[PDB]
Amino acid sequence: TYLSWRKLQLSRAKLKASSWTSALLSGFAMVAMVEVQMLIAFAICTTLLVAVHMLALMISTCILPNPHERLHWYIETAWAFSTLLGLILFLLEIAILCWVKFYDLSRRAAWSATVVLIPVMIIFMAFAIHFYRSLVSHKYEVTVSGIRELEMLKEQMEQD
Amino acid sequence: TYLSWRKLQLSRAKLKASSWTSALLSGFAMVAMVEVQMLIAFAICTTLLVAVHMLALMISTCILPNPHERLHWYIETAWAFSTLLGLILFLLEIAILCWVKFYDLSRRAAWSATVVLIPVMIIFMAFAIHFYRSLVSHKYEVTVSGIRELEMLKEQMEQDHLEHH
Amino acid sequence: TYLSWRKLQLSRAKLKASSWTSALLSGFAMVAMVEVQMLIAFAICTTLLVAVHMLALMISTCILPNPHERLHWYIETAWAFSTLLGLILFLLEIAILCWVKFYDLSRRAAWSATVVLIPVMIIFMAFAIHFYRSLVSHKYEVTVSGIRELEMLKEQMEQD
Amino acid sequence: TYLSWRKLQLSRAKLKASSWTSALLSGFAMVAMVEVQMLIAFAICTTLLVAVHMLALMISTCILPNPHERLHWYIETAWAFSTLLGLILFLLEIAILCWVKFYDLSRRAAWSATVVLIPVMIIFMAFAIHFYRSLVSHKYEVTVSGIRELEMLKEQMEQDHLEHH
Amino acid sequence: TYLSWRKLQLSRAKLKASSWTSALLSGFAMVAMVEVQMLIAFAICTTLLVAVHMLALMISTCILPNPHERLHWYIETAWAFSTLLGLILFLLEIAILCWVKFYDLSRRAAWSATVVLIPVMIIFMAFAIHFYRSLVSHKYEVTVSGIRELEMLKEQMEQD
Amino acid sequence: TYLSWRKLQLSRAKLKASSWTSALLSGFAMVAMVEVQMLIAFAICTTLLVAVHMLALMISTCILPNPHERLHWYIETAWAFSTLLGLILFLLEIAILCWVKFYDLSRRAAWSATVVLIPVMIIFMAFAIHFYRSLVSHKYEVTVSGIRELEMLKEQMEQDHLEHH
Ligand SMILES: [Ca+2]
Ligand SMILES: [Zn+2]
Ligand SMILES: [Zn+2]
Ligand SMILES: [Zn+2]
Repeated sequence: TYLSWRKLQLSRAKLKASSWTSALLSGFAMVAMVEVQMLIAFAICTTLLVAVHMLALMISTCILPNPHERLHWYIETAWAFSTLLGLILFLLEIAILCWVKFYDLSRRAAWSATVVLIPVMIIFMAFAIHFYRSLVSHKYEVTVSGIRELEMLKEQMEQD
Repeated sequence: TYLSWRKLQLSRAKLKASSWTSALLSGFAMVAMVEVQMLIAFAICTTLLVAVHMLALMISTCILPNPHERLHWYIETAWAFSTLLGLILFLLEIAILCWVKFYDLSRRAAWSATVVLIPVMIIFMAFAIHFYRSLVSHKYEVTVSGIRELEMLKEQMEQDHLEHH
Repeated sequence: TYLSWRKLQLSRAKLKASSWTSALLSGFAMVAMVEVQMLIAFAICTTLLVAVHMLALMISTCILPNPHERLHWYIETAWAFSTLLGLILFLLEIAILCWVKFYDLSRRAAWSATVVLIPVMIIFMAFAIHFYRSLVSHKYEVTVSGIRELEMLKEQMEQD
Repeated sequence: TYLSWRKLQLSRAKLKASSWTSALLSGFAMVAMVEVQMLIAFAICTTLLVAVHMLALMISTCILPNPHERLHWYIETAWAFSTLLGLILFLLEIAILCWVKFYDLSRRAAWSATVVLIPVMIIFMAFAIHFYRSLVSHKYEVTVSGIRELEMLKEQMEQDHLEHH
Repeated sequence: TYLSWRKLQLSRAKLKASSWTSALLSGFAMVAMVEVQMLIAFAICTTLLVAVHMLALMISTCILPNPHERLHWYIETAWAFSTLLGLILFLLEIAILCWVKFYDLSRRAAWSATVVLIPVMIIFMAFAIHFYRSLVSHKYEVTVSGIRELEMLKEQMEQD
Repeated sequence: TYLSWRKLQLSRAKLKASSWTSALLSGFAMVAMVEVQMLIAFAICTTLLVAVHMLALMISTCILPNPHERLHWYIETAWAFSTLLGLILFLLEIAILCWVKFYDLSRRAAWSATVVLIPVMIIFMAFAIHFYRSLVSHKYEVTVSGIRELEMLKEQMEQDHLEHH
């Protein structure tokens, strides 16, 4: 009873927070584009960021009406993946904006900013990979896949 | 009990999230329009986006007071459809904006962006179609359904009144 | 018990969502006016939109402290009516803004936009009428009024 | 039990909605002022609107920790009054803005707008009056009420301390 | 049980509302500064306002993990004090902004606005004093301090 | 029961407030950057502020699905640290902005502002240090902790599968 209650309250706080950030990010970004008015990058990025988020939101329109377990994990992962694509894209977007503001003014600063992004982009890229790998395949293989990837790490910290 | 409780908490998280995003998207889009100040597209899109979203919001003004099951599913669906059209229109809106910001500067970028949207637009359009199809069909079933509930309400006042003497 | 609990939680989600959208719409609209700076229309519209919403909000200041049934339905309908007037006015406002942005630039587009609004404005106008008719009169007459309006529709779908 | 529970959930939805709108209106109005950049009016209004709303917010900082009944009703009323003044000031603020945007361009529109407001302003002013009247009256009752509660708190520590030995 | 439940739900509505307003005020103010671009005042004010609020927010990062009673009242008061400093600073900020907008245009209006602020600033200053006095010292002294300050008032209303 | 309930409601209010402020700060800062349009500082700050906050948000995407205790504390801490860095970066961001708005106009004000920040920055930095120190240490403990939980999950499917015949 406590488990089913906790699971349902988690889907409910996830719903409220998903719609929340998806809409606020999407909006703040659209406004960021009209306020300033590699450029193919800026356009595909803004546009992709808003589309990916609208996807997540719709996944919040449809999880509400809806064995059941396998379908709910596929939808859940599709939501989490669309959302993560949204955070990455929002980051890429701020990179491209430092770029666009600084292009004709200071190249050093712009390049510095887009660069400091790489390690975080790595962590982000990493997780996007786990959710994608989780989407096509079934829980087991990815569960073991995960144990392998973690165990190979257990060997590194000890050596040091 | 757990089922009726979960259903009610789902209409309640759906209410709070619906009003939320409808107002934030609508407001943000209107502001996006005034800030820049093929064009017939931009106007019809902004205006349609805001009208469709206000429709969703009102569906949150009226689900609150509310056999009942068929009528509540129709209304819920009118909400999901208004909401989804709003998402589509918002996406369309950001496309036309890349278009408008980039028109005289770089045609390549705008067209590239407007193109990469197509797979997502496909999924969105698909669902818009299913929801539309659910509405047109029960236009019959529901109207009646609503009559039966309103009648029962007219009858519940008649009984409640017969006891006052 | 479940009924009184559901009614109270509905007044509580309605409170939180009312204040939410009333304030966000009002604000977004005020900002839309200062950012651009038939015109009598634009002014009466912005001004009416913010006033109607502030009304709704105050109805959320006063439902909190408060047979009881008849008074709570009159207040509820006053809130719902002020709120609906707010959504319509927000729509009229975006019409007038396409108008104001496009006036000297492209008349075709502006007129097209204010026009596509009419069927939705019909549905909106319709509901504004039900709430107003509910405000002056008592539940019964409007309940029957509603059955009549719906039954006369039942005859149309069959013929086709 | 249901009554005390409902009362507490009402102070809790009132808290969350108060802070909500106070911050959004205040912020949005400040931004409305800097974006345009009879005038004495515009300044006193923006500044009063933001001060009155910050008052409401603080009343949400202090209701959280809190015979008790009289003091809690006074504070609740100080909140409702600060809140209502904020709504009035926001309305006044949008009027002065139609005024300021339209001044040199079209006098007719601004005056028309500032006029249609009058019935709504009447209702708002009315309530502002009732709440003000509730405050001035119990300035006496409550101060004492607060003393009695603070004393009882001083006494509850004295008893709680008498047992430590 | 009802008491511990109410206390916990109060810390929970305080958390959600604190983060809410702290972030919205901070943001609206930063944006107010870049949109316009005694001045030492404007800078120290904007900067202080955002710092004080970020403090409150972090106090919402740390109250979540955490006799216990004395520590929770010191943290609670630190949060309430940072928050109050934030509201005052937001007000001072709007004063300084009327100032900055009106300086070269109408001195009368600017001075009028910063002036109408004083009585409210008094109430604000008053409360900031109670929370500061509560931070350094223990509950008792401040509790009695409070009874004294209130009782000396009881004598004034009667005379009139 | 009350303890597990309180812990779960704390992760739930922390989730809702985390996503809340992360998105509002990030969006507001990006907009602050485009509106003005030593400089290497401004860019790295805006970009770092938005990246760190998106990190926090994602930590709200992943706490939802989730011995367990050690792994949940590590993740919670990664969240608190990403969140705190975000607050620091936002403060740094408003400093560099006073700097940038005031550079050619009044040097005195900008420097005064950037200076008064130092005590607050001290407290923030301090906590950033404690959280960082909690992370680096358990890099060992947790990875293993996670393995043990994932294994147990691999084992729970194996048992659940052994019964299907
Ligand atoms: Ca601008
Ligand atoms: Zn009779
Ligand atoms: Zn003793
Ligand atoms: Zn087998």
